Amino acid sequence: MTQSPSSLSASVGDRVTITCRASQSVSSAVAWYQQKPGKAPKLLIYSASSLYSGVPSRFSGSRSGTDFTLTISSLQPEDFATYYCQQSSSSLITFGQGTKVEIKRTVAAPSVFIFPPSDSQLKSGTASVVCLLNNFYPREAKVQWKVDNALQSGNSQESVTEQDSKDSTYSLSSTLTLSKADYEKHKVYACEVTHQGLSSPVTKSFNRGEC
Amino acid sequence: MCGTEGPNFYVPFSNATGVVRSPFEYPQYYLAEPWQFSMLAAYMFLLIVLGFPINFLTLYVTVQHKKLRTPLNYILLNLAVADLFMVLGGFTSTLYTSLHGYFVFGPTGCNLQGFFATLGGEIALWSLVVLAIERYVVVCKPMSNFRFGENHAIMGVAFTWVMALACAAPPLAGWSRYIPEGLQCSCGIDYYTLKPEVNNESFVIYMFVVHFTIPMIIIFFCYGQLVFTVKEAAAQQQESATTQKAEKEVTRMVIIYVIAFLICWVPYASVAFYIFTHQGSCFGPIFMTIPAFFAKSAAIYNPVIYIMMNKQFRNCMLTTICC
Amino acid sequence: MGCTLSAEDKAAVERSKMIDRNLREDGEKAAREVKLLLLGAGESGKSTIVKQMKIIHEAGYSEEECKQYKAVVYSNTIQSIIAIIRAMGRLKIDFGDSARADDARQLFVLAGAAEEGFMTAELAGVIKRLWKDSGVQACFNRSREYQLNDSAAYYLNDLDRIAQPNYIPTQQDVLRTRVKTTGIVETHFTFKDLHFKMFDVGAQRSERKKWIHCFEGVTAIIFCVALSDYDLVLAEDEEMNRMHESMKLFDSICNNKWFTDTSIILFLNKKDLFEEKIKKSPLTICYPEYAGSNTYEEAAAYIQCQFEDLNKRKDTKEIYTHFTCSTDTKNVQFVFDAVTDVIIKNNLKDCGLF
Amino acid sequence: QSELDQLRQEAEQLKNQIRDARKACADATLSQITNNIDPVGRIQMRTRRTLRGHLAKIYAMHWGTDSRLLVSASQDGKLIIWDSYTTNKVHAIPLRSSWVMTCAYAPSGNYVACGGLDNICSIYNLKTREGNVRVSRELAGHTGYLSCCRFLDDNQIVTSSGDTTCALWDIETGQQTTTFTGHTGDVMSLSLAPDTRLFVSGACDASAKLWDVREGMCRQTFTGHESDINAICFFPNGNAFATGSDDATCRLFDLRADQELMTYSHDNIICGITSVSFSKSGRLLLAGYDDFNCNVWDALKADRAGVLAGHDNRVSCLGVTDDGMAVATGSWDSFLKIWN
Amino acid sequence: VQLVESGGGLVQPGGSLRLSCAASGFNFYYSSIHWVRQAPGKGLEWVASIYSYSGSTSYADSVKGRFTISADTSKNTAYLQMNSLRAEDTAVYYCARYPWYWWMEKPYLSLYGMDYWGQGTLVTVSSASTKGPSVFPLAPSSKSTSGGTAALGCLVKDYFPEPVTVSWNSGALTSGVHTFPAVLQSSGLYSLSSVVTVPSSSLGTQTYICNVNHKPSNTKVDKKVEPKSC
Amino acid sequence: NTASIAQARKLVEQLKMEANIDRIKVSKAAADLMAYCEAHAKEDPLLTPVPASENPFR
Ligand SMILES: *[C@@H]1O[C@H](CO)[C@@H](O[C@@H]2O[C@H](CO)[C@@H](O)[C@H](O)[C@H]2NC(C)=O)[C@H](O)[C@H]1NC(C)=O
Repeated sequence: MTQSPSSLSASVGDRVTITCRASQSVSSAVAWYQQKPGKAPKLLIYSASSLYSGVPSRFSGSRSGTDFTLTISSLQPEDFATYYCQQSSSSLITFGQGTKVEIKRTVAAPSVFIFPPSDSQLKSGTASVVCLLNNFYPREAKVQWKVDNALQSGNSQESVTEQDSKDSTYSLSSTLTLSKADYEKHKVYACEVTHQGLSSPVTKSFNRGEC
Repeated sequence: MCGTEGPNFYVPFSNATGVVRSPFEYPQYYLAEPWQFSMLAAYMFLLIVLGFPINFLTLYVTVQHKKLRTPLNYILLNLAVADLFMVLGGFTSTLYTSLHGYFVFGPTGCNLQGFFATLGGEIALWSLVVLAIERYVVVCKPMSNFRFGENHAIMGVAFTWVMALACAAPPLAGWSRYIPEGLQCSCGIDYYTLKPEVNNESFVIYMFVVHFTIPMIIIFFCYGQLVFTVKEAAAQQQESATTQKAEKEVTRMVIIYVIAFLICWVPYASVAFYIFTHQGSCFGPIFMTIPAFFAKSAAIYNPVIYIMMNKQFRNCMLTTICC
Repeated sequence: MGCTLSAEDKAAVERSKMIDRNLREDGEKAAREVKLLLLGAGESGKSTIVKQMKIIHEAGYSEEECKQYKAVVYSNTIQSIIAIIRAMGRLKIDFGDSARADDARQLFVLAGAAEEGFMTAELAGVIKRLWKDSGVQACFNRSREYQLNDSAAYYLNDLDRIAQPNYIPTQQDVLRTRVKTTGIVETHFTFKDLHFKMFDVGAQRSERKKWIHCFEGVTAIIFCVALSDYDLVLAEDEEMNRMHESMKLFDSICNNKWFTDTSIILFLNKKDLFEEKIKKSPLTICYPEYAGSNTYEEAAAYIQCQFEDLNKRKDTKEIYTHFTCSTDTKNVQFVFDAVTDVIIKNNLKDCGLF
Repeated sequence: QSELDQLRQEAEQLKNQIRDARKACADATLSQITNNIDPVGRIQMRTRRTLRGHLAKIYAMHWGTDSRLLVSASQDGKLIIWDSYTTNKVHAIPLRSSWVMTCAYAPSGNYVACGGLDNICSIYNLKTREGNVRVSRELAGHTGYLSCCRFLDDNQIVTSSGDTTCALWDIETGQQTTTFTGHTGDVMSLSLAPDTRLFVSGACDASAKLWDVREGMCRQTFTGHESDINAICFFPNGNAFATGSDDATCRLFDLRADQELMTYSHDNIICGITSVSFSKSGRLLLAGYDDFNCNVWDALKADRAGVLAGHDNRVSCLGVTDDGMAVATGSWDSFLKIWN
Repeated sequence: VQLVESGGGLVQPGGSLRLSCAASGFNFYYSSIHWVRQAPGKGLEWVASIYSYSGSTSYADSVKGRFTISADTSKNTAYLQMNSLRAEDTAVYYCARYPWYWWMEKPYLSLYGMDYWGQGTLVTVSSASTKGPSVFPLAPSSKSTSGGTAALGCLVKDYFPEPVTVSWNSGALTSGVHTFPAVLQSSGLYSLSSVVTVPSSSLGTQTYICNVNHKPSNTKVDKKVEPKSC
Repeated sequence: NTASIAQARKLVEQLKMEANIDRIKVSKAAADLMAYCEAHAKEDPLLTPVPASENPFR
């Protein structure tokens, strides 16, 4: 048996509702933990209603059948982390898949940067070509790439940085691991990414072989 | 014929000597003794100044004291302020026309005064009978499924005033006629003078015999049944002194209702039947004089006896005048 | 303004009209209902009168009531066994079960107590397997002096029989389940077109302030005592006179400002045994002037003249006296014409004639 | 057996230690501190809404934390849930017996619980999917009546009862966890701090005890009253404790000073106290009387900033909303009137 | 109280180590100790537990039949023995305390939750032995967008071990940088990448140094970057 | 007879535990009361009157 939580993001001082629904009839043995990176799990609510000692009045909760609802009113800027749904009714102990909370930002124009590959890694025999589209929200984005006028799959890798505390935006790295012989077998590359967060795309074509 | 008539007047005295003239033109002082009708105008003044302050204190208990409100006191206040309206309009009209010495207002004034005075007497009667059946249904509990409320009260008030328009509809719509009577300073209803146009005798004896026969037997059988009920209830109980005090109170108070009501209302109907039956002879002015103002004395006689019964209103008026 | 929530508002107005219909029917059925209060001193007198008026019922006549005591018997079952385990946990001796898996069964049944559903065979297996340890019966012996319902073992052996489905148990389980005292017991019965409601007192207090002030609205009061109390022992000291505190009760009710205009009805339960002790023993204990005359018949008359003249100068109310009768049918007649008469008095004072 | 008298003498020695310490904290004059502030002035409030529908008395009233829904309990045997903004009903609930001496409402808004002379407290679920109101549990185990009971949290509730005890209840097991003993008189009222850690219990022994939830030990006793105690109210920070009494007087106590601060009365005020409630500011004091008049008191300057009236019969219940915009009242007049 | 883990380390396939969590100041006989697996990039899975009062214990279904556990209540030290490790078993292990029975200690309210949590430690399964880093320098092109950022960074491939300590660009450059997290490549090891937000006009005057600083591997690599037209 | 000396023992022990309790001076406690009372008296909704549109009851 498993359970199906949900995820949402909101602005400062906005009420957020997290729902953890069960599969079968379970008694009131449910706990909610906060997990930010670099910290241990902290217990917030036990037996699905009662609050732990030291937690302020901002948190609430409820029980209806097997549906459980978490309510956070009067949101603080420091409270952004994953929240886990926990079951403790049988000797087997099930943990949830976890949620996330992100801060809503005013929309702004992102920047795409094309970086030509340096000759040092090329003469060193292994290189990576990266087209950085930075300063963008939402979190979800997908990058597509063509190689010698053909799209390939399986040779691509990705990376995600945390939110900058000042710029309040994201920088995501997509990295290709290709051999040197594939670069002699390579003539043309073009980076074009389109997503909902950007209002209008721009066209980009710059090929290797220009210094 | 014993006298003369015109559009709306009749005089029972002989015109064989040719002295009789129109009632609204010259003073008619030969017809009766001067000091007696002057003096009866003076006790009309004494009667209105006697009658007003109990009505005023009734208005003061009506507005000031909220504790005494109940569905039956709607009926009692209806009797009171209705009696205010009739005594003011009709009876101040009588006082003013008696003050001028003869008939000054013209036909319309005593048409208006006529249906006000007569409608006042009969709404007094209908208020008494609806009070009687209301007390009977409340205290006696004929059937289990009823409890008292506003509905039958407002149906009683509306019933009383549609009886008022029932009494007012023939003289207003053109189906009946008003004339002066007696000392011709008041306009009531006729007994002898014949009108071939409408021939109003048959339905005025209809309304007479119905309105006479129904309420008195209603009051008699209902109050008799409740008095016997209280008597047998005392007869089975036999230990509480308050019970025989209660049967004594309802016994004295009910029998004074019957003798007071009987004496005040019945002789007008009696002389109405005997004058309507014996049409061959014409009678002296006192027979045309006494039932009218004796009925008006009954009209001022009703509020004191029918208000005084409740010890709550007695305590409120004594507290009101003592403070 | 949206039309749909406005229609929810007017829908709340017509549903509120349905609520108003419930208030109308409830208020009329309350307003026509005859209310009378019950007090008393002796347990035997009140129990004699209320069991005398009791008409026999069947405990199991309705399957909906069967579902009711399924819930109540399940409540006493689970509540009993959790009381047993927490009673063991409140002991300072280390009393655990030999089989460690049964403790997992016990934590699982503390989890299983919370659900609102029906009883399953596994929980009954848990409480029976834990119940098969005789040290649990030793803990019944220890917990005999603590907060516990004393029939508890019968509920568990009974539930061993109840484990099979589609059972119907007999009357004594239901009646035994309602063997409890506290709370005020209300009774409803009909005699000659009038619907009566009685409110007794459990005797829960000697002192009466708040719940005695909330009994303000009532038509009549029934007060019952045994006149034989001068020969009856109700004492922890030398002074055994029950009639002193009984007259303290009667004077306490009559001198209370809330009940100034409401009457009192008064009964004397025991008379035969009383007459035999009149021959056996003279009533000299109370007053000599009371015992001016030897003869047995007028000995009652002093009691009703004393309890009758204990009124404090009030004549709007009168204390009705009655005597014990062989048949209940004569008793309800006195209540009947008594409450009929006082209703007639109230209507007469309401009309303003008396 | 005479050793009890010996420890009574040592107890009296601790009592004279108490009067010496309370004298040492009684060195200072409060009148100077109350003198150093400006007066507020006359306050006039008007009845903006009135409520109907009850055919009997009003013995209970309690607020929700959302400041919309009000619950009122009559002794004809019905509960009705109010909407205060639009004057609409929400639910109507019949119960087994007409004896109702208290009511409560959930901080979460999901539950409502009542009780009375029948020794059985019932908690009701409002968000059930079937569209009605159902009896979830019936809690019993007391021998007397229960005067007041209120939720601290959704998992565990506190009642006060007529067997001179207090008790902590758990809903899911339906069995009491912790009981509190030590009174000789009946417990008349109850109030708990906003921090939910401490609740105080009034009694008819003219005393008050400060009870703790987790440790189960009465820490401080407050005595010095001449009559029974009817209502209790806490200051919003939890540092001040106010008491009502029968003889038309009210006193304020401090937990940290351990001495009474100021007694409120007047020569023309002879009728007892039926309810006490603060405001969010704590400057104002509301109190109900038996002679139909609710005086509004200044807490610091001890003078009446105004007088409100307009009820015909005795006031039973008084309270304020959590957001501080309104004061609700209830009476034996079978009508509710809110002041703004 | 404090829950302190011990016995961890980085493990090869086929090996075995003993995991331990120390109990400090609380009764160990009346509680249970729990161990969970935190996979990289994913949530939390529960695997094993030790019950002291009854003695029976429960295992995860995928893991049961391999591990065995024992504990000594007198020394306040619980042990976990892990055997038959596989490559997917890399996870961070947290020591956690759940009270099963709350009444036999003292009369307390019912509880359902993890009271005290340890700080945890990383255990991995890898056949990749310790290797020094292979750092590949980058250089910005001459044909670029004025006003953009120049790519002054370094591709650090085939480095070991993790976790990493926060020290970049020889102390002078503490703000304005975005460094990328490592991802698993086809060789089974991790790689690093970084870019610095530099104004385009300042390339002639200011230069930056990649410092690959890893404390347990004793690795200080100064890698020189040179300007080229690309 | 031993029950009431047991209650005497509970009495003297709760009074001995009651003996070691901090006792704040009434001056600074009064300063606390007047300080909260001035603060939320300036934030008082029933002392500062409400506009007719800002009033939810109107
Ligand atoms: C009563 O009858 C006499 C008859 O003598 C009426 O008197 C006559 O009135 C008319 C009016 O136009 C005069 O023309 C006559 O000259 C009068 N006759 C006389 C004085 O002998 C008298 O009007 C009648 N009364 C009425 C109708 O009220």
